[PDB]
Amino acid sequence: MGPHSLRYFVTAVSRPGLGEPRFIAVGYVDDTQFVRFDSDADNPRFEPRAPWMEQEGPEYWEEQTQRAKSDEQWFRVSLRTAQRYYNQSKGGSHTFQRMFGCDVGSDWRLLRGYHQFAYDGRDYIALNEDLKTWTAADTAALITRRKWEQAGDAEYYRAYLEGECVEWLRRYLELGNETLLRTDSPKAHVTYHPRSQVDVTLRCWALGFYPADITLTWQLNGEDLTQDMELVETRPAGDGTFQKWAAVVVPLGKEQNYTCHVHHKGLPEPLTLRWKP
Amino acid sequence: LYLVCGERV
Amino acid sequence: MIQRTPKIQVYSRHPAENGKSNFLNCYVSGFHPSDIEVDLLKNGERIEKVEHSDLSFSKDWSFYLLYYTEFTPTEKDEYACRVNHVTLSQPKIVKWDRDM
Repeated sequence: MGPHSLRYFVTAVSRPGLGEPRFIAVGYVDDTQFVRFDSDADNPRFEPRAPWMEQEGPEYWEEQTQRAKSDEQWFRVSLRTAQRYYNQSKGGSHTFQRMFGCDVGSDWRLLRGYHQFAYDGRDYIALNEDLKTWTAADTAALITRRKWEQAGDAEYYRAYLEGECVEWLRRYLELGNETLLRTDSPKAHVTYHPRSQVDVTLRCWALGFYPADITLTWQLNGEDLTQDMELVETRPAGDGTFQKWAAVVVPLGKEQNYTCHVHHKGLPEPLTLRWKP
Repeated sequence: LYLVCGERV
Repeated sequence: MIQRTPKIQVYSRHPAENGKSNFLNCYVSGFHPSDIEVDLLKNGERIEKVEHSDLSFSKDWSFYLLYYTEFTPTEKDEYACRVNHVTLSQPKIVKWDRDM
């Protein structure tokens, strides 16, 4: 169940002189990468990055590649224009990033479409939520915005983001249903680490879970301790699942009073754990 | 399929 | 132009068990620009066959990558991740700790 997403993350980086720009596109369905294209392959092509994508035949891969190659060209041109907008010399490397895709509800209604850009690590221009106005981030992007308004391009994007994006997302979820339509609950436990003669650290672990969204919180009898925790960012295990931990320093003698609570799509009921070996 | 951009920047 | 210095986490795929095969991960995130050198170290020594994920980025446009390799941890061996990036005046080394 639940919402899903199809997203591409696209990066072009110039290389001063007579390398053409590196162009890289990666696709994800929810938290699972499924394709890539890299210009630095010696024969570059859209390629599957998940086994279930091998179900697509030669025409899919060819059509995807032609599209990537066309967009590669787009960035070669747009990198040159930006450099002129910002009066940058040819000595320097610069970076365009683009993301686009669709979020859909459980019912398959589009929830949100995206099409946006960053230049040299900051927002450049973004298609708004309405899928027809643009937010520009600086005076250079304003020039782009007026051009894309005159041209009516938002109509084209809107058409893709409604319709096509969603249709292809539905198809991927079907082709990949054994891995994409599956939830893996966190395997959770608490570890005990001596700190001082008065204190110890309790670390609550959440391991092997999918999808990546998760809440880990420590309490003391329904008193939230979230702002007293040490946390790490959710991290990939490398096998398609994720990891997280949250830790608290507690007095010797009182460890059992503290509870770690785990919320996750895979849990109908949140988990409550303690240091109780 | 992959969306090809329209007008350039 | 925005520059962002990488965050680094070094950790194993599964809980470490001395003498049991596993994967050592170095997850590098929140950086810009994308140009970056990462290697995995065993006893200060660079490990030969390390792989990494395809370049991607987060909602704030900062990049992330997972570097990884098969390994078999033992009681005696030390592992680490060494990272170099334009934002770092010298490479940053983060040691693997089994409990983090």
